[PDB]
Parts: sequence; structure tokens; C-alpha cells
Amino acid sequence: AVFGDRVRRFQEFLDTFTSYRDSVRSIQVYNSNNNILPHRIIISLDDLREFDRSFWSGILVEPAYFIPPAEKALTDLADSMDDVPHPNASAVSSRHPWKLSFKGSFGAHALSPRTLTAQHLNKLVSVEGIVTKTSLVRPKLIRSVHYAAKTGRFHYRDYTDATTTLTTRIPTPAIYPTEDTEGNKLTTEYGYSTFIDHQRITVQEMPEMAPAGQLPRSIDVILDDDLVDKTKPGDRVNVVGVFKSLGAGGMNQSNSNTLIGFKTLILGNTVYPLARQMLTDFDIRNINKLSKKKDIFDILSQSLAPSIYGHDHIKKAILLMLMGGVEKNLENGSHLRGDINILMVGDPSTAKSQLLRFVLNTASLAIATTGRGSSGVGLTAAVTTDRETGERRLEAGAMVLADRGVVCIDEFDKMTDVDRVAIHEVMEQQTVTIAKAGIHTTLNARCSVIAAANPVFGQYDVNRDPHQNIALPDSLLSRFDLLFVVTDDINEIRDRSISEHVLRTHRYLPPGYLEGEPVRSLAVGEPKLVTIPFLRKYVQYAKERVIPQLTQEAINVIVKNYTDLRNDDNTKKSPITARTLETLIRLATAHAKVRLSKTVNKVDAKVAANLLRFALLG
Amino acid sequence: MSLPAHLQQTFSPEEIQFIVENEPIKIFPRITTRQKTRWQLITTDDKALNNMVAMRSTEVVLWIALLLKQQSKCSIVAPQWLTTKELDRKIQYEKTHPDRFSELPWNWLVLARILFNKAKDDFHDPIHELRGKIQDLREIRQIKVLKGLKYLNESHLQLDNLSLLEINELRPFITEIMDKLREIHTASL
Amino acid sequence: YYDIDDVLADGTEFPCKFQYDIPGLGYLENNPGRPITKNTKLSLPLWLARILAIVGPVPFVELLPPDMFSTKVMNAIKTDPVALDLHSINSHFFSLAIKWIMLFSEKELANVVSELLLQRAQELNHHASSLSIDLNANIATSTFLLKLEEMEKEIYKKSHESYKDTKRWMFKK
Amino acid sequence: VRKDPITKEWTLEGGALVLADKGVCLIDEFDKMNDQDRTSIHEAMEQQSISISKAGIVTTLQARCSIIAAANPNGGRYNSTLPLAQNVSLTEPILSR
Amino acid sequence: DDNTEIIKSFKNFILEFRLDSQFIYRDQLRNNILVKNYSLTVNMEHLIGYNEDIYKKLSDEPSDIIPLFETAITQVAKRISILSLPTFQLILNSNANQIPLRDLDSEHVSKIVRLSGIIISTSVLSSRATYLSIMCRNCRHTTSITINNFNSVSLPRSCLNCGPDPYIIIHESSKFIDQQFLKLQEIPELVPVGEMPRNLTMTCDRYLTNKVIPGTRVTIVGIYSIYNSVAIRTPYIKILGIQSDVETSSIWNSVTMFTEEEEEEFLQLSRNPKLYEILTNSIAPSIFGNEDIKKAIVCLLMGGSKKILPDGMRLRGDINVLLLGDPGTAKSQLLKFVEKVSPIAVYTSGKGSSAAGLTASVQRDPMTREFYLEGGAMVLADGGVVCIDEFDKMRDEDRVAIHEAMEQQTISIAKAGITTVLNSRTSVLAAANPIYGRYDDLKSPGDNIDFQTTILSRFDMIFIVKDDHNEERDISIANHVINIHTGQEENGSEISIEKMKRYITYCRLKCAPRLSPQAAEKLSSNFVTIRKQLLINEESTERSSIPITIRQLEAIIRITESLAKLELSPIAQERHVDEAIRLFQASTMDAASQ
Amino acid sequence: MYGDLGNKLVLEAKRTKQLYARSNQDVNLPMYHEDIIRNILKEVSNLRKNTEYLKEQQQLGMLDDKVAKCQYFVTLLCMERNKRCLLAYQRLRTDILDSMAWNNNGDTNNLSHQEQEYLKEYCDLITDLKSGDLVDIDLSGSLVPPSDVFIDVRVLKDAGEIQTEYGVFNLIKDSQFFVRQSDVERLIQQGYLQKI
Ligand SMILES: Nc1ncnc2c1ncn2[C@@H]1O[C@H](COP(=O)(O)OP(=O)(O)OP(=O)(O)O)[C@@H](O)[C@H]1O
Ligand SMILES: Nc1ncnc2c1ncn2[C@@H]1O[C@H](COP(=O)(O)OP(=O)(O)OP(=O)(O)O)[C@@H](O)[C@H]1O
Ligand SMILES: [Mg+2]
Ligand SMILES: [Mg+2]
Ligand SMILES: [Zn+2]
Repeated sequence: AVFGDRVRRFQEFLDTFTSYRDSVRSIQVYNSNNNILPHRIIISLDDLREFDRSFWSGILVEPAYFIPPAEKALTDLADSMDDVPHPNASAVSSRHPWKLSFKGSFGAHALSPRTLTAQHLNKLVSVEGIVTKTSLVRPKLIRSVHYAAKTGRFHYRDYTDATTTLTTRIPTPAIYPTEDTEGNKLTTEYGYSTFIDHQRITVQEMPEMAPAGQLPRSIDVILDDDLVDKTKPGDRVNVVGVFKSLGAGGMNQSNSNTLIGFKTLILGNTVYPLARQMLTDFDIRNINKLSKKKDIFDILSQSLAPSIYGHDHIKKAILLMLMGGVEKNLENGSHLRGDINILMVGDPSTAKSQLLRFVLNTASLAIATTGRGSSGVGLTAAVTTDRETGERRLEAGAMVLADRGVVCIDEFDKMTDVDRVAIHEVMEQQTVTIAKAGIHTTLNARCSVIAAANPVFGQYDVNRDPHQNIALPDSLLSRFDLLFVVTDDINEIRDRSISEHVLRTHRYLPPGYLEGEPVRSLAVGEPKLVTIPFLRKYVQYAKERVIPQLTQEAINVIVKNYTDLRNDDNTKKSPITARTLETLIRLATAHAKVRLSKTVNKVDAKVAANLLRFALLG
Repeated sequence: MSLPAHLQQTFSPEEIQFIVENEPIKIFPRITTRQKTRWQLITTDDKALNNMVAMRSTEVVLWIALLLKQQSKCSIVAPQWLTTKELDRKIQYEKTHPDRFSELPWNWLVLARILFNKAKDDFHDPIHELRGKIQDLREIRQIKVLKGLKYLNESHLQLDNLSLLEINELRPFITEIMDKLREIHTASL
Repeated sequence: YYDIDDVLADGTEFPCKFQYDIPGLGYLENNPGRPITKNTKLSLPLWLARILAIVGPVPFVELLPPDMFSTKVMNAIKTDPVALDLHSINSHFFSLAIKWIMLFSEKELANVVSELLLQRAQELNHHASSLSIDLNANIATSTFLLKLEEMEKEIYKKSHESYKDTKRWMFKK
Repeated sequence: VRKDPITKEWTLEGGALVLADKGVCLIDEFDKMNDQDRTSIHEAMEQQSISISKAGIVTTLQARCSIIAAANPNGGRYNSTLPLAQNVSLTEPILSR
Repeated sequence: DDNTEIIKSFKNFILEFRLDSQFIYRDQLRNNILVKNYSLTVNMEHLIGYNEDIYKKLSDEPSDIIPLFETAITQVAKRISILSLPTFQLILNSNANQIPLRDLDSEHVSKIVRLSGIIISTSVLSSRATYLSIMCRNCRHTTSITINNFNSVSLPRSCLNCGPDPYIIIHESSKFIDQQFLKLQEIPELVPVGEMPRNLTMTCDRYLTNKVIPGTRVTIVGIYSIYNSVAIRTPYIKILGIQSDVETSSIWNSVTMFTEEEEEEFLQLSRNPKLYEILTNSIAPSIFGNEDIKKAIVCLLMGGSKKILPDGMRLRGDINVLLLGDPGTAKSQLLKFVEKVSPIAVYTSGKGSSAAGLTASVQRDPMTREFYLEGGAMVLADGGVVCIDEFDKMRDEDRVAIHEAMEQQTISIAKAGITTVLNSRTSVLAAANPIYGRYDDLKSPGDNIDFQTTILSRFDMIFIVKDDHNEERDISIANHVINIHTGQEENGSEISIEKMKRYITYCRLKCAPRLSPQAAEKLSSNFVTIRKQLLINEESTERSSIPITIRQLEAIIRITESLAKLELSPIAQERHVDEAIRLFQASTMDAASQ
Repeated sequence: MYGDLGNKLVLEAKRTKQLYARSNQDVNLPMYHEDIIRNILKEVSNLRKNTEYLKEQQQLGMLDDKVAKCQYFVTLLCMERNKRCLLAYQRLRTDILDSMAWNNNGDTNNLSHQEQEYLKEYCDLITDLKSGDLVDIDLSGSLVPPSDVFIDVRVLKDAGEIQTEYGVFNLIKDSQFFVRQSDVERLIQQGYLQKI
């Protein structure tokens, strides 16, 4: 009775707003023309609230009774809209109803894994956090279709589960019917049965937002059908779903615990990424106009870490690393990486850690690790078991997680050789090889490595040769494209400048804050320095839509520079090698990418040579 | 300036008490002033005090009555409405009509407090029962006030039979909220 | 005119867009002593912005829609007035909203703000009425207090003091 | 610190000092002790407490035990001519305790 | 029958109690209902005074009587709030003698007991059942169950033919509450002779959850009950009230809890013209001299201000202090006092510490076979002070794990498939001895310090304390110690530990001063002068072991900001800059010059 | 820009107002912010110089009408803002001083010379007002309605045999009087006695 009234009311709501009808028509037209779009519609809670307050409130506080009616109304509207002449047997037998999706503003239901409490059960909530785990995808049985040869008719059965439907129903064992009502033998029609994908993920509270002295908490989320593979570990997501409770929770006499609560999880409706900034026509035009400037490189380099005084060359190297070179794989099998690795060895208090933090924040994908805080296994991959399935699998490590990204390693010299070996393999081959518990696989690890280290004595000594100063293996050192040695030199002018800069920085106050006040979302769906968001947009554009190709003049410059540097009496902080030629080519390609140029020109070669010369001979 | 900030636009509880003590009250004189010195007052009437006989009902001002009571020279006759039966009837009236307020005297709370503190032996009924009845009436009226506070608007507002102390308590919040609503509406035009 | 909170409210920066070419007005811009071209976008204090907008045919400046009166903020206000944290949006939200409404003769914002104020004042009065008691001789209260605007803070202080004084007089020994 | 066989969880065990609470701990051949070993008792001998921060176990114990130790001077025989410091290899803190 | 009479008696107690002219519990219930706080705190002395029979009934069978009291409270609340609301919670307060945690035995089964301990672990909130909606599989019969959380309940065994256990819970129509598990250890001073501290399992419900953090002493009132996990029962405590000396709510929230009478006591104290002297004298009153170290400890406790730049760069706001000195300097006693006075503090020994002890440890759950992260002294002491005694004894490996914690105030873990960045915003107060046990002036400073410059640069102030044999000072110290052994100003020259802790919390949560331009100019001039002097002081033989880098400028800025915060001053002037410069010269430049 | 100094001064005025509100009994005005007001006045002088230069340029120059109008309006508005900030700060301080003057029957280093002269003249005016037809009343009296004719008081600070108009009260410290509230109201006001 009430169910039909709610269905009719949601039908009226959908009729009033023609945008959803147009979206459904477009999806159906695209599917008919042809890879396929899932039967899902995103509706705005604000429009529903403006239309009917009662329905919006019910959906927010009592989704179990108000969502299925809306889904049925949407399915009926789509079916009435459908005009397919011949429905395929699988289509007729398919159980594919339209699923509703929500956006807008969740006033008090916008929470985090820490703030989810028993008072929010059976309510629509929005959870924001970081994905830490991801179960394997497996199909789930909802409908079974059978055939009786003698009768010549198809019989079907429908299955339900605690997680498949919002409303509780009698449990249904997965035992396939074998016999008809009259005793007729039945044959299972797998091709006509309906299965849907199922996956379980764990969303973790963001560590920065956790209380003082308390470890982050996490909540389990269930994804079905088209939301199965929308996330990977390490992603920041905004999940919308219905907080639910499952099981007896010790109520049953079989559990003697009498002190154990119920199980709880979320049945996800949406997954909203929190990584790629959409580029507008105005943004693209601004990027092009800024790139056309002759000194674009200087401005972009200066815009990185405005609070760090000096270190211009290190900033240029970081920018080139962010832009990255062009990766070429030859037919014979040789693989040439386009990533640029950077190492900084210097005296204490030289802004190495701050630079690492800044590159961690700015880079689209970045993972931070420490020397003493990491392990070989924690870097590569760990063997573990899947709760959902109970299947032996692999868990991505630091290196793996940062594929096509950047990994920042702090205190690089405070590590162990055991741990070092993993890294050595990673940088050398850009792949991870695992041989454990009957697992034989190769993991792609294509990440740029930026690390900071200290001398063995804790202070760089000019008298002693570079080999004695740094204890890291020579083989590991050779993989780094650029090595920067930074020392703290006492000079009156530089000391005064640095002190004034630090004092000016320490006097900053945030907007909307009174003096002496200590430093403490609305919607879900939603020579001048360059602002950081614009820098991110520029980096994304350049790294996505530019692949510079080499030219003859750049080659002449590169070979001239290599010949001059390798056979020169002047000593170098790092030995010259054929890898230096590849480093020069990579830096030239990165500089070409900076200017949004399809070809590498003499300017790029000159800039790369200057940077390499500064890094080598200071 | 001349007037503190907390005394601006409102009365302090002491001022409300001072206003209340100007009202008349019935007493039983324990002395015979009438003849068969003389009070000469300029704010109230002095005829009643001069023509006062022992154990004979007479009407005087509340503060004069309290001054006499301090000397044990007069027994204060409690108001008729301050009986257990009348308070019970008022509670029943409040319960039966969730939309209106009972027709209690405008000074019931202040007078009740004053009489409980100053005249404890004058009451015919036990003091604790009266305190409980007054507390229950106060909570019911508070519920009604909270329910009625939801209708604040830029236009007028009616609160009938509400006592003086409750109005004094609510004056700041009600006045400021209605003033801001009126300001917003005026700006809208 | 001499009320401190009104002076502070008029100092907030609002988006603006010049419509004329006025040399020598760079001091408003970040750089001093340079001409300011038309259509330039910058933020000016309310006292300068309002007068420049009204005075100046084509006026000197056009007042662009602020971020405090955006669709997102309006939707949040409609969804949950009590849970909405107005202090982070602005510390003089009601004063600036009244000024904007007076400037632009609009009624939708007036209705929204009136509803928000009423629904917030309900909880404000609840909290003000709530008083502590010493049995031997909080969290929600402070959580809501952190979300209040300046005018709401003043009203809360006045009402709380009135309630405390009445209770003290009633229960004085 | 050990892992409990039954509960498979890190746990705390007592030592010589613990066992000697409100008692005496006797350390024969004090001078033949390892440096590391020797250094252990520094906190116990004055603060009368043991602090442990291992495997997520953050706790402070009570060690109210007196220590009587026997040692041999450097070289196997005391040289009465030299100062006391040169006759033994112990450092200032341990000697002061 | 009897339950109705008990409920009526409790209702009468609630509606009739009064000590002068205020109905304490009636008004308290109304006020609690106003702010959506469905509970009621009852003082047991008042219950005893009103009627001893009610107290006797409550004490005899708490698990059966308390639910009736909750029902009575709910009925009274409905009467007082609604003009014709889940079940209310009862929180108890008592002054009965505290039973030692180890003295809890069979004799105290199913009784209300009061005890104090240290919380060492807290669990994640679970969900309990209060109102259950059930349906029968066969005949589909709708039924409901009301459950109280006090254990001496299950789904019916027989339907109302249907098989055993025929009812299935309908979840969307049920109501749940919050539950939490706590581990309570016994106070170190109360442990018996030669015994390991004992742990006790405890549970809290609804409004008693999220009230305590690990490592904080608390006092607990609850029921000593037992649950069957065959001839034995696992003991546990059902919490009825939590009383702690640390405002945990104001620590983990930007919200601050302080009564109006408190706020105005801390303002009057701040208005004192010489609060600095009072606080300096209030630290380690039993230790003679060491005034500069006491001032440094005051600065460390107050801490500086932390700034987050628009670009994302974050600046540290915690002050670290190192004490390198000879034996008998009373460094360990100062560390113990700092651990006692600070709102949050952990006292650890370098010797008895590890890399995994002091940061975080990957631990595998025995049952789930899943790896989790436990926390160490620098996670347990987040927002406080870590006293690392015997700093010199610490192994290199262990030591090296502290750098990021001290400087970046974060913990990076990449182990067993766990990739996370924890938060550790702590101040480190360390004590150590030179290489040879004394600072031998004959040898160079480099030979007297085995610490690498990298670790030393992180310490804002380094104190090289040398014991000088002066007859006058020796006599003064002997007299002071003798008076201590053989033997309360509280006249404005010193404040007790509790008041100092509360003031520290208030100042930290209230003020975050800023430097004025004159302060910045003076500080830049002093930094240039100090660096020039260090450059001049260098000798060809060796380079300065004590470093002077930008970190020292940041440390001086932090000291100035802490001095300004001491007086609740929104701005730091040259007056505080002078004191900060004097402290730096007295400690770090004093160590470096030698 | 231009009004930042005035905004800071108004922020300090708000801080002073909050301090006044929070304070229970004793209030001491902060030090007159001479430096900020000096900077504001210097800025006003610079704006006046700008206006004079603009007028001279218009008299002999290539400046056109629109530019001159806009610059003049901006300068005038900036001057108005600075004047408003200064006047608001001064008015708040004067109001607090007025309350202090009324609190007494009719240190100073924080006040400026103008404020000290203003306070002296206001006290003289209050005394002159008290000297008029309202002599029977004591305008600078208690604003709490009289409640009890006779009260118990206790001496808080030792003093000699002070001879009041109503009588002679030998104020020995730690000695109680049972007297009329009217007679000893002034002594309570000055803090010599206490109602308890
Ligand atoms: N060039 C600089 N400009 C501004 N601040 C600086 C600069 N160099 C260092 N600092 C300050 O140094 C403080 C701490 O130094 P930082 O952690 O960056 O050192 P680091 O290079 O990681 O050295 P190490 O790890 O060897 O101690 C930072 O807060 C930053 O303010
Ligand atoms: N100035 C002082 N006033 C009072 N007691 C003192 C003073 N100096 C030392 N003592 C006492 O001397 C003893 C020294 O022990 P303590 O553990 O405090 O030393 P320490 O400085 O940490 O030295 P160590 O490096 O040997 O551990 C303690 O009992 C302390 O009370
Ligand atoms: Mg570092
Ligand atoms: Mg010690
Ligand atoms: Zn049945």
C-alpha cells in the first residue's frame, strides 16, 4: 500500500525533473547503438528536498523503506522508455534493475570512520577516508533459471542475502533446484542465470585528522555490480551508503560470549574520487599562454616551495622529475625508463625533509617512507589471506603502490642492506619479483625515487673524498640521475638573508584568524609566483599531452657536453658514465615537456647540461 | 555611562521584587494602633495603619507588612491562590489546555518566594507541598514557553497570562530575535 | 556608526570587477603606481566597494557574487541550519547578509536567512536555558558555541546572563 | 619481553632485580660483567624502578632492591700507590651509586 | 509487584529531594534533556540521606535494581519534558574506600566497588542491542524484545509446527547503542612485592564511551561481574562512572572544557606581574638551584606555536631539551617531576627501549591472522612530553628512529603491507652523561660527546651541567637536603601540581602568540652575531661538535613564543626576546663555547 | 591597502570591550595606543598630500575628468574610513571612562592628556549636577533597590574612627556591626566594609 504510494510519488518527482529522464534515454540509446554504461542514475538530494521534503527526509533517515520504491519507479520509467524490437533470451531472463545514486549535501550525515556510531545505523551516510584493503572480485548468485525438457518450460528461483537487499528477508541457501514441483527433472541454464560481482573494501580514517594519541579507525564497505573495481588501495574516496547491521551478534545461544556486539558495514551507493583536476578551456588557454613565456622554467621552479630560501637548482631538478621524461621500450626487449631519480646528501638543517614533504604534497601520486620505518617486504609486497574468499594473495607495497608516481625516502642511509636490496632491484629493473607461498608473478613498479641522506660523520668534509663521505653502495648510487651535495656555509650576507626569510615566514597568519588564536564539507558530488593548483594543472597537462622527440642539434649539444665532461682533468663529485648520457637525454626531454614542445631543441640540451654540471662540479 | 549595561532595556530581579512589594496584602495586626505616634506616609496610604486593631483583617503594603512581621507584630494572611487545592486546580487547567496559560497572578513566583522566605509559619498548608506544586507549575509553563517560542516572526506576538518574572527572563532573547527578523524583512523590501 | 562590530563587518573583502580604465589606482591593486585596466578582477573592502559600485550610466565597479552567498552554502543552510558551522563561513555573516539584501532588494536570500536565524535561535535558547548544578558542593554546549556568529554570541551572552541572574535571585538563601 | 605461548601476545617477565624487590641482589665478579650488562642497573640502583618500552609495552616496574657486589681490581691485585680510579675500570656514575 | 514499588520509590526520590530550595535532580534532569544529554548523575550520599532502605536495595542487587532506576528516570524525564526519548543512563558517584585492584576477588562478586588504575588500551566502538524486531521463518509472526545491558537474554527457543530457534532479527527496525572495552592496570605504587602489574577488563555504555585515552590515571565505579567465555568465569568490571584528573574531551577536541569560575581564576593568575618567577619556583621545589634548567622546563611545558603555510609546509612548535651532566646533578628527578606535572607524559629509559617500542609496532592478531599497529611512547605521549632518561645508553639503531618524530612530528611505517603516516607531536626531554662519566676539561668537547651532530641539532637547548666543588654552594646544598630529609608556602610564590597542570592545558589550548617586527629584527641580528661568533671560535684541529643551524633560530623563536604564551599575551615583544636570548646563551652557546 | 591600520585599531578596541565585559569589579583601561594612532594620522596626511597633488594636476596637467573623479572619491572614502575607526576607538574608551567616573562618587598613566582632561571635566560636571535640585537624592548612589533596613557588616580594612554623616564608626578590622544599610552604604561601596 504505502510502497505503491511512494513509487508513484517518486515517479512524479522524476517526471518533474526531465534531466534524469534525458540521462536514462541517453544511456539506453548508447547501449542500443553498440563499451556499455551501467544502469545507474545520480540524483541530487537538493532537488528532491526542494520538490518533496517528506521523501528527501525519508531517504536520508530511513533509506531501507524509501530507496527500493525509487529504484522500482526508475526501473519502470526506463522499461516504458525502452523500445527494443527483439529482446534476447538473456535480456528477458536478466535481472538488471536500475540502481539509484545520490549526490548533494548531507548536512549531519557527512561523517568519517571515527564518527560513525550506533546512532547512525540504518541511515544514509557519507564516509571519507583512505582505502587500505581490497578483497578479490567474485560473482554472486541472485537468480537461477532452470529448464524442464518434458514440460518444455523454464522455471526460475530468486536468491537474497543480507548485503544484496536493504530490507531483511528469509535467508535462501544457494542449493540449485533439482526437481520440478511435479517431480520433473531440471537442467540448470547457466547462460540465462544472473550473477553480479561482489567486493569488500576497508576505508580508513585519514591519519592527519585522527585525534591526539589515537590510531586511525576504519570501516568496512560493500560494493556490488558496477562499483566493484572503482578503487585501489591508497586512494582517497568519498563513499555514500547505508550503515547496516548483520548477524545475530551473539544473540544466538551458540555464542556464550554475552559481551560481543553486532557486525556493521556500509552498502556503498557511490564512490567519489578525491586525484585528477578537470581542465577547462580557460585553464588550457592560460597554460598555453604561460608556457609561451621564455622564462617559464624559472617561474615554475621558483613557485615550488616558496617558504624554502635558495636551492634553485634542486627545485629545478624536482620540477623536471615531476614532469618526467619519455619512456621508450625497444622491440629487441631493452627498456629505457623515463623517470628521473634524485638524491640529496648534506649537513643537518638544509631543508631536505621539507623538500621531500613538499614534493609529497604537490605530486599527484606520492608515497612517503623512512629508512628505519620500512622493510624489504613492506616495500615490495606482502603475502596475505583474503577474508572474503580465503585465498592466498599479494598486498601491494610502497613501491608497487606508487606505480607511475613518486616515492619519497627519508633517512636513506639509516636503512639495512636487506632492505636496500629491494630498492636496488626496483630501481634497476622497475619491476618486483615475488617467489613466496607458491606465488610466481612480476609486479610493475615504475616510480621516480627522490631520497635524502646524511654523511657518515654527520657533516660533509671537503678534505675527504666523496666515497668516504657517503657509505651507500656505488651500484645503488649510480642509479640516481642527479646527486646534489648541499652544505651549510656560514656567511654574513647569506645568514642575514636566511634569518630574515625565516622570521618573515614565522609571522604568517591564516585568513579569518585573530592574533594569538591557535590553528585548528558542504557538498559531496560537487616574475610572479604561480599558485600551486595551477602548477598541478600545468604538470598534468604537460605530462599527459606532450611527448617530445629528439632532434639533431640537441644531439650535437649532448654529445659535445658528454665528451667534454667525461675526459676532463677537473674532479667530479660523482664519476662520469654512459648513464650520464641517458640522464642528459632525460633532462632534455623533461625540459622540452616543460615548454609544451613536440621536439627537443638546443635550449633543452643547454639547460640539461648546465643542471648536470652544477650537480657534478657545483 | 550613567546606567550599567546589564540594567539597560531590562529589569534586574531585585527591581522586579521592588515592583512586587508595592502591592497590597492582608495581615492580622498583633497590636492596637487605633485610638478610642501616627504614621504619615507619602507613597502609600496611612489610614489603614492608624486604624489597625488586634486580630482584625487589614490591608497594608507588602514591604510594610514584612517590616511589621520582622518585629512579630503582624501575621501575614497568605493569598487565597497559594493553597494546595487552588494550585492543584491550576495544574489541572494547565494540563487540560496545552495552548494557553493558567490565570495565575502576575506576581505569583516573586510573592511565593518572598512569603516562603519571610513568612513560613503563616501558611496553613505544609511548605514542602506548596514548593512541589509551584515547581510542577513552573515546569509545565516552561514546556509551554518552549513550545510557543517556535512562532517568532517579524509581526506581533501574544503571550497572555505570562507572569512578570518569566517575561523579564525572556525579554532579551525574544526582543533581539524579533528585532533581527524585522531588520531582515525590512531590508528585503 | 560607532558600534565596533559594524566597523569590522564593513572591512571584509568582496569580489569586484572594474568597468573603466583608471590610471593611478594601482594601490588598490597589489602593485603600486600602475594603471588598472577594465574588467580586472580584485577584492576590495565593503566600504570602498559599495560606494564605488553605486556611484560612477555604467558604474565604476560591478559586485560579483560572493562565496558566502553561493549555492553550496544556501543548500547547506537549507539542509541543516543547526549543524551548519557559520563561523568558518564568516564571523559577520548575518550583518553582511543584511547589508547585501539591502543593497540588492532580493527576497529569496531574505527568506533563507530568516529561516536559518529562527532555527538557530531555537537551539541557542535551549543552550542558554541549560544551566549547570553543583551536586558535590558541556561537550555539546561548547561544540555548538564554537559554531556561532558574533551576533549570535552576543544574544547568547545576554540571554545566559539573564537566566543566571534570575536563577541566582530565585535560589538565594 | 617475550611472546606468550598460549595467547600469542607480547608479555613482561621479571628479572633478578624484580625478584629481589625489598631484598638484596648479589653480583659476584662485578668487574667481569659486560658493559651492556653493567649499564642496565643504573636506573634501578637509584630510581628504584625499571622502565620498559618494547613491542608496544610501555610500563614502569618497582625495583626496591639493594645491591652488594664483589669486584677484583685491575691487574688482579690492588695497587695501593695509585688512586682508586686507576685500580678499577668502573666509571664515575656507577661508583657514585 | 515489587518492581513497581521500587520504581515508585526512585521516582519519589527524584521528584522530592532538596537540600535548601532547589530540587537538584529535577533541575539537573531538565537541563540535561535540554541539551540532548539523556543521562543523570546521582551522588550516593544524597541517596543514603534521603532513605537508607533504597541504598540498601541498590547495593544488595545492583544488576537487578539499576535498570528499575533507569526506567524511573525515563518516566520522570517524560513527565518533565513532554506535555501530554530513549532509556536514560544512570551514572553514580561515591566516596567509598577504594579497593586495590589486586584485592578484587570472589568476595566482591556482583557488588559496587570503587578502584583507580591506569588505562592501557581502548577498543573500537561496537553495537549492542536494546530494541530487537524479530520474525518467525514459517508463520511470519512479528515480535519485539527489549534488552537491558546488565547481565546476571536470547531469541525465543519456541515460536509463538516451527523448528528450534525459528526467529530471525529484522535489522532495519531495531535500535542499537554504543559499547567500548577498556583495559585497566594497577597503579605502580600499589603493586605488591615482586609482582607484575595486573590487568582488568572493563566495559562502558552510551555516554561513558570516548571518555579516557590510554596512559591516563582514572577512578572507576562499577560492578564486579563475571561472564562465561567450565567451572570458572572470567572477571570483568561494568563501568557506572568515570572520574579522571585530565580533561580528555578538551585535549582531543578544539573544544575546551573550563568552568566560568576556572576561566576567571586562570585569567587572574595570568594577570600576576611576576607569574614567571612563580612557575619557576613551582617546578621541583625539593631541588636546589638549577634555575635556568627550571626555566627551560617551563618553556618546554608551555611550548611554542605551530604554523601551517599556504603551500602546505608545516613548522614545528615543540621545544626539546637535553641535559648532559655529571652524576648527582638531579637530572633524573627533574625528568620525573616533568613527567608528573605535564598533562600527558611518558617516562622511558633509553637502555630499556627499542625502535619498535618508541614509535609503533606491527603486531599480528592471533585470531584474524591480520597485522595491526600498536603504539609506543611517542604515540602514547602525543601532545605531551617524552622523558627519555639515560639517553646515552640507547643503541644507535634505536636512536636513529627518533629523528623524524622530533623534527617532522610524524611516524612513517611501511611494514607487512601497512603504509601509513602517524602523528607524534611530542616534546623530548632527555638526560645523558658524557663518554667518561664526567666532563673532563683536559679533553676537547668533541671527545666528551659521542652524539652525532644530527641528533644534537634537533635539541633546542643543550645544558652542559658540570659539578664544581665550591664550599659555599656545597654547604647550601647540604643544608637544603638535610632540611628536606628531617622535615608549604602557597602564598602566591608557588602553585601545586594540579593547578599548574590545568593552567598549562588552558594556556596551550587558548593562546598562540606571534612575533612583532622589532622582535624579528632583534632575532635576526642575534642570529647573525651568534653564527659569526661560532665561525670565529672554530679551530683548525676540529670542527664545532655543538651545531648552530637554522634550527637554533627556530628554537629561539619557539622559546620567545612560549614566553609570550606564558602570560596569555597575543603578541611577543622585545621583553620576551631578551629572556629567550639569555636562555639560549646560558645553555646552548655556553655548551658550544667550552 | 589603506584601512589596515584602522582595522587593527578597531580589533584592539573590540579586545578592550571584551575585557571590560569579562571583568567583574576591577577594570583598568589599557595603555593609549599612541603609535597606531600616530601612524593613522600620518597616513591621513599622506592622503591629503595626494588630494592636493591631484588638484594641482587637474589645474595644470593632462588628467581627465573620470580619472580625477575616481581618484578623489577613493581618497575621500579612505579618509572617511580612517576617521570612523579613530572615532570608534576613542568613543569606546570615553564610554569606559564615563562608567569609571560614575562608579566613583565624582593608573592614569594609561590615559592620554586629552583623556585625563576629559575625565576631570566630567567629574566636575557630575559634581555640579549633584549640587542642583537633586541634592536630596544622591545621583551617584547604589542602583540596587533597598531590601533590608538593618544588615550585618564586617570590617575588611583597618581604619581609624572615621566620622561619617550618619554617625561615628570605629572601623576596627575583623569586627561586626548590626547597622542600617543606608548609613554604611558608602563604606561598603569604597570597600571598607562587607555585607555578611
Ligand atoms: N633554506 C631554508 N629556508 C627556510 N627554513 C629552512 C631552510 N633550511 C632549513 N630550514 C628549517 O629547518 C627546519 C628543520 O630542517 P629540516 O628538517 O628541513 O632538515 P633536513 O634537511 O631534513 O635535515 P636532517 O634530516 O639532516 O636533520 C625546518 O623547519 C625549516 O624551517
Ligand atoms: N640540588 C639538589 N637538591 C636536592 N637533591 C639533590 C640535588 N642534587 C642532587 N640531589 C639528589 O641526589 C641524588 C642524585 O640522583 P639522580 O638520579 O637525581 O641523579 P642524576 O643527576 O640523574 O645522575 P645520574 O647521571 O648518575 O643518573 C637524588 O637523590 C637527588 O635527590
Ligand atoms: Mg630530516
Ligand atoms: Mg639519572
Ligand atoms: Zn512460527
